[PDB]
Order: sequence, then structure tokens, then C-alpha cells
Amino acid sequence: PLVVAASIIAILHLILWILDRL
Ligand SMILES: CCCCCCCCO[C@@H]1O[C@H](CO)[C@@H](O)[C@H](O)[C@H]1O
Repeated sequence: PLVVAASIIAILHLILWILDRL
């Protein structure tokens, strides 16, 4: 579960970063 949690957090932060950049 910690892997799943950390990976989801990271991926969502990356999506938001891309959205904010474009
Ligand atoms: C300090 C208290 C720790 C509690 C941890 C509870 C969840 C543990 O979860 C375990 O994580 C492991 C490592 O990713 C996996 O290999 C196991 O399959 C999974 O059951």
C-alpha cells in the first residue's frame, strides 16, 4: 500500500504540473 500511495501521489502531482505548464 505505501508503494501504491506514493506512486499515485507522485503521478497526480506530475499531471497537475503538466496541466499548469501548458
Ligand atoms: C510500521 C508499520 C508498518 C505497517 C505496514 C503495513 C502495510 C505493509 O504492506 C506490505 O507492504 C510490503 C512492502 O511494500 C508488501 O511487500 C506487502 O505485500 C504488503 O502487505
